[PDB]
Amino acid sequence: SQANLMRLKSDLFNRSPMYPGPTKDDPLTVTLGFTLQDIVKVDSSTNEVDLVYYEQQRWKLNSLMWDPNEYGNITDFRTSAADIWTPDITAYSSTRPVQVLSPQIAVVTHDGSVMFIPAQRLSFMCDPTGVDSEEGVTCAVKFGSWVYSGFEIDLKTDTDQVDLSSYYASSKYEILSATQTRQVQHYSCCPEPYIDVNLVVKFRERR
Amino acid sequence: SQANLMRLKSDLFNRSPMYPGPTKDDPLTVTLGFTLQDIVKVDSSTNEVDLVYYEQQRWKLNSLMWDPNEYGNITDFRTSAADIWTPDITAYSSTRPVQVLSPQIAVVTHDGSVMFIPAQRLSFMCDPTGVDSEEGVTCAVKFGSWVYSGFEIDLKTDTDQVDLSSYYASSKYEILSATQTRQVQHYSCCPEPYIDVNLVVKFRERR
Amino acid sequence: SQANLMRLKSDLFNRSPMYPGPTKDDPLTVTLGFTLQDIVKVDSSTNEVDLVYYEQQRWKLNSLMWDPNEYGNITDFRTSAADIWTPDITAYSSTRPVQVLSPQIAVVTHDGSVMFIPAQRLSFMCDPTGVDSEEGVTCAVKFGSWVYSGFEIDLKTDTDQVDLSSYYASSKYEILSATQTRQVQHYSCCPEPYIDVNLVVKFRERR
Amino acid sequence: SQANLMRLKSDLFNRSPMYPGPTKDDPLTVTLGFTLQDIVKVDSSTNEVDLVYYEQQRWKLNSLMWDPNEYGNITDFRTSAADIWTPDITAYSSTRPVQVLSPQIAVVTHDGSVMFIPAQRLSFMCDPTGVDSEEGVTCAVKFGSWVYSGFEIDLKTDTDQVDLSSYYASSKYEILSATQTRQVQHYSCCPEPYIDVNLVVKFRERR
Amino acid sequence: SQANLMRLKSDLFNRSPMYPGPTKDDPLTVTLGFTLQDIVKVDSSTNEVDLVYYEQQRWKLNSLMWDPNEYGNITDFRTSAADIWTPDITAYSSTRPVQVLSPQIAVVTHDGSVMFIPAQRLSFMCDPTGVDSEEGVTCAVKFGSWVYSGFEIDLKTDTDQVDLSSYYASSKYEILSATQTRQVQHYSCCPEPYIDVNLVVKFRERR
Amino acid sequence: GCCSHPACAVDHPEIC
Amino acid sequence: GCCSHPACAVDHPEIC
Amino acid sequence: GCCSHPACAVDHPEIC
Amino acid sequence: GCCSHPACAVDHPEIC
Amino acid sequence: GCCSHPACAVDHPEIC
Repeated sequence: SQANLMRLKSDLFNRSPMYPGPTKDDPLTVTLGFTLQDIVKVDSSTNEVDLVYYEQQRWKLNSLMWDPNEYGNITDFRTSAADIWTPDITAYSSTRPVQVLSPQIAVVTHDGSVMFIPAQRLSFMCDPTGVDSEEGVTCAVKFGSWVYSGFEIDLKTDTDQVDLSSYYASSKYEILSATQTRQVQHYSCCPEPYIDVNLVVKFRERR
Repeated sequence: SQANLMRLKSDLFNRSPMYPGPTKDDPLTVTLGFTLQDIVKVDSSTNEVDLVYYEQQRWKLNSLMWDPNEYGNITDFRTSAADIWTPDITAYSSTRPVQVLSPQIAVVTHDGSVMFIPAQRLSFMCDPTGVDSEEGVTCAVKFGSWVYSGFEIDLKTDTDQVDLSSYYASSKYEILSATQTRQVQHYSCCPEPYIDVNLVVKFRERR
Repeated sequence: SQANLMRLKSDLFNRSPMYPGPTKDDPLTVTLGFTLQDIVKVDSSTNEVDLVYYEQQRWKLNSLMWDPNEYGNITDFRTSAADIWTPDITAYSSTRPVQVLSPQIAVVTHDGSVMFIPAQRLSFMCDPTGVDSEEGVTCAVKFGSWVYSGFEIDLKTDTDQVDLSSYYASSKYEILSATQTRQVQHYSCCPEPYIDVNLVVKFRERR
Repeated sequence: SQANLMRLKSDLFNRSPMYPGPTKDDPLTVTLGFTLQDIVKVDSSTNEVDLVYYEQQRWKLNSLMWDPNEYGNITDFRTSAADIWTPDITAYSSTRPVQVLSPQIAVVTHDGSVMFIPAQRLSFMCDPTGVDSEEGVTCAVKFGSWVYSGFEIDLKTDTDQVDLSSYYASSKYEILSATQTRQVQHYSCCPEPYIDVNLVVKFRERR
Repeated sequence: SQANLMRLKSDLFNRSPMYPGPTKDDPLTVTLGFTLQDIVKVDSSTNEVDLVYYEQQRWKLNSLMWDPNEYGNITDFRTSAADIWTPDITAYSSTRPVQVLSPQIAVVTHDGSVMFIPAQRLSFMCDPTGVDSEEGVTCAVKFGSWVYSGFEIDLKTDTDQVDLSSYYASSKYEILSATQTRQVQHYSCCPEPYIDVNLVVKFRERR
Repeated sequence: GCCSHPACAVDHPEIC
Repeated sequence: GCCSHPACAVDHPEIC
Repeated sequence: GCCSHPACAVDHPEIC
Repeated sequence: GCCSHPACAVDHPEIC
Repeated sequence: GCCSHPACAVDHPEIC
C-alpha cells in the first residue's frame, strides 16, 4: 500500500548510482513551458524588470522506469526534486539570483517521465522606456542549458504561446502578447547546435 | 520519564522510513486556519502587499500512532518539524519567498495527529487602490497543495472567520472582514477535485 | 589539560541521545534579561521599529551535570549553542526574522548550568507617531515560548529594569524608560498559564 | 555507455583524497578570461558600481587524468563544481559579496584540464564622476588569488581584450574600451611575484 | 610530495578531537591588525556607517604543530578556516551581521601558528554629524571575544596604526586618522581583565 | 481567545 | 486552464 | 556594571 | 562569437 | 608595502 511506494522509492534511489548527466551518445530532450503570473516591478534607472512565472520542465530518464506489476499497480509518485537529477535550464540575461516561490517537488511516472513545476521570481535586463504609452515595451529573455550543447540537451516547446490564463488581473502591467519561441544557433568555429527558448513578452501599465 | 520520551522519539523516527507522501488509495486531510496579526506594508508602485500571519495546519498519520500505556502514559510530544513530514501547502500568488518568523516545532499526539503553527510574513499580489477610501480594498490569496490534487490531499477549515484577536492594535490598516473559504475546482479535462483555501481580506487605512 | 575537557565534552554529548525538551513531569525555568543597545531605525509608513539588543537567557537541565574532580577540577566550559538544547524564546510581534549580531556560544557549569547571550537586531510592530515630541512613544514587544505552556517552561526575570548602561550614546533616540516585566495569562477554556516577559520602552528623538 | 561514465566518476571522486591545493614544488596556472554582459547600476552617492559578467577560469590537475580507452572512449565530462577543487580568484575591491547568477558546473577532460564559467554579479569600488560626459569614466578591479602567491598560483589571460559580444544592447551604459591585463608585483621586502588580472572598462551613458 | 601534505592534513584534522577552546589553565593570545580599504556609506537618518576592511587575526596552537622532517620538509599549508578552530573576535557595536568579502582560508605553520585575513564589510553605530565640515567626524568600534575573558584569550596589536596604504583613493570619505589601541577594562565585582581592541577612525568628505 | 496564541492552540486541538 | 495550475499540470502530462 | 558586557555576564551567573 | 556563450566556450577550450 | 594585501601578509608573518 504505502509499503509499495516506500519499496519502489527505495529501489530507485538507494540502489542505483546517481545519473551522471546526458552525453552525445545518449542525449536527452527537455520540454519547456512558461505560465506567466505577474509583471511585478520595472526599474528605469537600471533597466531591470522583475517577473513571477511557472516554468514547466519535463524530461525522460530510462533509469527512472519501473513496472507497475511489481509495485502494487502503482503508476506515478511525487518526490523531492533533490532526490533526482534535474536540468540546468537557466535564464541567460538575469541580473539577480532567481527566487523560488514554491515547493520543488517533481512527479515521476513509470515510463521514466518527470514533470517539475517550480514557481520562480526573476530579475532580467530590459529597457522599459515606453511602458507609459499605449504601445508598451517588449522584453525578451532566453532560457537554455548552461553547459550542454544541442548534442546533449534538446529543448522543445509544446506551444508557442505563454499561458496567460492565470495572470493577475489587477497587476500593474497589462499583458498584450507573450511567446515562447524555440531557437537554434550555430557558430562558424563549431559543429554544435546551441538551443534556447526565447521568452518574449510585450506589456504596458494599466489605464 | 525523560528516558521514556527518549524511547518513544527513538521508536518513531530512526525506526521506520520516511513517510513517502499521500497517495490516491491512502489519502490525507490537512486542516487550515489563519490567525492574522498585521498588514505591515502596501505598495502602490508594484501592487504587492505584505502580511504577517500564523498558519495553523493539522493532519493525522497512522505512522505516528502509539499506545500511551506502552510509553509511560504520555499523550503528546513536541519535535522540530524537520523530524517529521509536513504538507505541501503554498500560497498561490506569492511574490517573494515567505519569511518564517517563529520556530518551526510540531506537536504530535498519540492519536497520530500533528499540529504545526509557523508564523510567516508573506508578500502577495494585490492592488491597493482604494485603501485611502472609506470603502477599502479587498485582497485574496489561495493556499493549497502544489503537487497533490484533491484525490490525495483534502483541505478543510474549522471556521470561515479568520481569527483576528491578536491583530496589532496600532496597525496602519484596519480589518473590515477576513474569511477562510475552502473551494473546489473541477475542469472539463479531468475528474479530480482541485482544492484550495481562499484567504479573503477587506481592509482600509486608519481614519 | 585540554584532555580532561575533551573527555567531558564527549561524555555529555556524544553517547547519550539529545535531551528531548521539557515535559510536564520535569518542567524548566528560563530567566531572561535584556541589555538594550540601540534604537537604530523607526519607520512611520509601516509602524516598525528596529532594536539592537543583547538577550541573555539562562535555564537549567540535569543532563549537563558532572562533578569537577572527576574531570580534573573543571566547573565551566564553553560550547557552541548548537551542541545543546536551547529554549524557543521568540518575539511575538516581530515582523522580520531576527538576525544575530553575535556568536552563539554558551557557557555551561558543573551544577549543570548554561548561560547564553546572543546579540540580535529585531524588527517589531510599534506605532512611532509622536516620537519627535518631548513626550515620546512607547512600544511593546513580548517574548515567550512558542510551543510550551507554563506547565513546561516558566519564565523569570532577574530584574524589572532592562540594562541601559550600554545604550549607544550618540544614537538617534533617547530612552526615557525601559522595563522587562513578567506577565501570566489564562483563558477561560483552559487551566494552563501562558507566560511571557514584556519589553516596554519609552523613547524620543534626541534634542 | 552511462555505466562507463558513472564508473569514471566513481574512480575519480570518492576513491581519492581531497586535492590539498597547489604547493611551491608544484605550482599551478589558472588562466582568466572575462566576458562583460552589463553595467547594471551606478551609485554616485557611494562610488560603487554593479557588474554582470562571465568569469572563465581554466586550470590543469594531474589528479584528474584518465585514459579514454579504459572508460569507453570518454574524453570529457561535466560535474558540479562542488565535486572538485576550485581556485580562489577573488575580486580585490569588491564591496558586497558576489552573487552567483548561473549554475556552477565544470567540464573536465581526460587531459586533467578543467574549464568553469560561472556568471556573477559583482558590486565594486568606482568613482562614476565623468559618466554624463562624452569621454566617460573608466573603472578597474583586480582579480587574483587571495592566499596563494605567484609561486603557487600563476594567472594568465589568453587575450587582453574583454569579450563584449553579448553585452546588453539596450543597457543603461556603453563601453568604449574593456581590457584584461595580467600584472606582476614585487615588493621591497620580498621574493615572490604577486599576480592579478586588471580588467579596466571605460563607459558612458546612452545619449 | 602532495602525498606528504595530504598525509599531514589527514594527520592533523582526521586523527584528533577538535580543540575544545582556550581555558584559564591553557590560555591563548590573538594578534589583530586592521587594513582599512573604504568607508563606503554613512547615513545620518540611522547613524550607521559601513566599512570595508581586512582584519588580520593570528594565533598559535600546540595541537597544530608538526615536524617538517616527518612530512617531507613541509613548513606551512593552506586550509579552509572551517577545518580549524577559529577565535571569537566580534564587533561590539555592529548593527547588521557582517558580510564576508573574501574566501575564508587560513595558513598554518609548523610551529602551530595560524594566520587568517578575511575581508569584511561591517555596519556599526556612528553618528556622522559634521562629516562635511573639515574637522571631520570620529567613529569607533571595539572588537573582542564575545565569551572569553582576558584570562583565556589575550588580545595584542603589533602596531597601533590601521594600515591605510590600500585605502581607495576615490572613495567618498577620506581618513584623517585610524588607530587600533588595545584596551583592558576591570570592574569592581570581578577579578578578571576584560580586553578589547578599539578601532577609531576620523574621516571627512573630499576637500 | 486561546486559538489566537499558538502555544495555546497546539495544546488544545480540541477547540482550535 | 488545467495547464495553468501546476497541481493539475503534473497529474496530466497527457494534456499540458 | 558587569551585566552589560556579555563576556562578563557568562563568567558570573553568581551576580548577573 | 562562441566564446561569449558559456555552453559553447567549455565545449571548445581550444578556441576560447 | 607588503602588509596591506592579504596574499602577501599570510606568506610572511615575520613582517606583517
